[PDB]
Amino acid sequence: CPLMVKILDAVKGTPAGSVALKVSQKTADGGWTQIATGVTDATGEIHNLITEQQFPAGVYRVEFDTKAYWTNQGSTPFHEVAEVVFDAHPEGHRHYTLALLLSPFSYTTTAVVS
Amino acid sequence: CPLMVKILDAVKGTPAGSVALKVSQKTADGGWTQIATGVTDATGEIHNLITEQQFPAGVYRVEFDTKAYWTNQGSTPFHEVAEVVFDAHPEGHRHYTLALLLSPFSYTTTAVVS
Amino acid sequence: CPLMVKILDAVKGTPAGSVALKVSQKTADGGWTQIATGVTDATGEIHNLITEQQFPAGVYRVEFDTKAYWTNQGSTPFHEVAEVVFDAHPEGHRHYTLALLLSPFSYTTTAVVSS
Amino acid sequence: CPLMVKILDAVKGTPAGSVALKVSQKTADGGWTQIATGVTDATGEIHNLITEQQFPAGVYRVEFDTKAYWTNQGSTPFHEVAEVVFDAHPEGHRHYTLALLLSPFSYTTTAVVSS
Ligand SMILES: O=C(O)C(F)(F)C(F)(F)C(F)(F)C(F)(F)C(F)(F)C(F)(F)C(F)(F)F
Ligand SMILES: O=C(O)C(F)(F)C(F)(F)C(F)(F)C(F)(F)C(F)(F)C(F)(F)C(F)(F)F
Repeated sequence: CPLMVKILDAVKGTPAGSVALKVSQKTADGGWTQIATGVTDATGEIHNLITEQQFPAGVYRVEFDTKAYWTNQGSTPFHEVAEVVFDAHPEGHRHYTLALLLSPFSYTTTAVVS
Repeated sequence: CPLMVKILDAVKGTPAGSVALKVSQKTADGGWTQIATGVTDATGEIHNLITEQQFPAGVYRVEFDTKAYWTNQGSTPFHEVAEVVFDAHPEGHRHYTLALLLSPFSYTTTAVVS
Repeated sequence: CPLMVKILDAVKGTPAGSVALKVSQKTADGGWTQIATGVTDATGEIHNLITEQQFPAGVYRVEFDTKAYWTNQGSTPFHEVAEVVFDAHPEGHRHYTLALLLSPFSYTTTAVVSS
Repeated sequence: CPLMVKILDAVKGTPAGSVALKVSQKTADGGWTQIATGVTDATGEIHNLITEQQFPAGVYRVEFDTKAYWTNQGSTPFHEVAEVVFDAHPEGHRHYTLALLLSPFSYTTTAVVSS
């Protein structure tokens, strides 16, 4: 699996479970095609989110529904959504992990690329 | 000024100068329309980005062109853009500061709401 | 002032008010001497934390009492304290802003250094 | 394995390998006893840093040598060290992961605590 996520909750010190997300692929005319959806497990991960065949070189957008997460936690969040947008070059079996650390009024995101 | 930004560079320990951004407003039909552009000064700020009259209650998107910033620093960035999306004045009019801390493969966003 | 702090609360989206801190200087023998204490105002800052006379080149430690901040906010925090340790004026005199973004189980710190 | 670390490099998008760190345990007299030292592997982790037997309830300090990490990357860093200080098993045994995201002038640190 070439695309992994890891979401953490900075208030509770746990992974962020049951966060919905959407993966979209940029098209030649600059629009977006949705190619996958998923919900994190209790470890803040989505196993087998997409296949290598579904992940050619191109720009991708991962939309995390953080507002619903915080609302369900009982906190009022600032952000309507958290989007991560990046150009992927998966040649050579290159894999991407998107890490996201959530607080109600902040988030940190980073990427680990191997 | 009801909407302020503050962008810092975590590689250099300075504000991030000359970062381009675009402000869009969510439309009634669920789309977006661009209402302002700007470029940070050497303190990482944009004075008079929009007026209070341009900033009524509703959802806004600020698109920060972090890829161009890092390219112009001679670094290779991960993200195509950094987007911050939020509902403004949902319980009354306030002032918003969007803070953004940039590294080539990571960013931290937070908001200070008056 | 040559050493400024800015503390923000990532749960509430406000500055972190009434955070206590201590500034110390590393001694020739490897110990620490306290040179200042302070408590942030409602903007998350401490005006006139130290003077230039108190800030010769060397290693300094700023200890932020984040555990008491969260305990008073009514949250249960992870860290006992948050410490920022840096060599000041290594290549000549500079001014320093230490920014700190607090959550109960996380913090981010960065520095803005200018000539 | 009750204490794990995970260090990432925010400039390169890789784990931070070969980071030296020290683990100290606070003593009743308010001092610190060093109980372990380690170096991260190429995944930014240290396997078998300490045993459950070495990790009773109490306050611990993990000192990460971030300055040497950046100095060897050829970068110029701000912080002299990054220290993480926390009270362990305050309400019963848990497992602790200390995560650290490094940039030359910033770091973010969070904890994941199991049950
Ligand atoms: O331990 C792991 O392997 C992990 F879960 F991926 C993680 F590194 F801890 C992480 F959560 F991704 C993370 F890096 F810590 C982070 F994403 F939370 C971060 F990098 F943003 C922060 F800054 F918090 F460390
Ligand atoms: O108040 C300011 O003008 C400021 F100093 F620029 C700042 F907003 F505090 C900041 F340092 F930029 C910041 F917000 F703290 C940040 F962006 F750096 C951050 F939020 F990312 C971090 F977490 F580092 F504090």
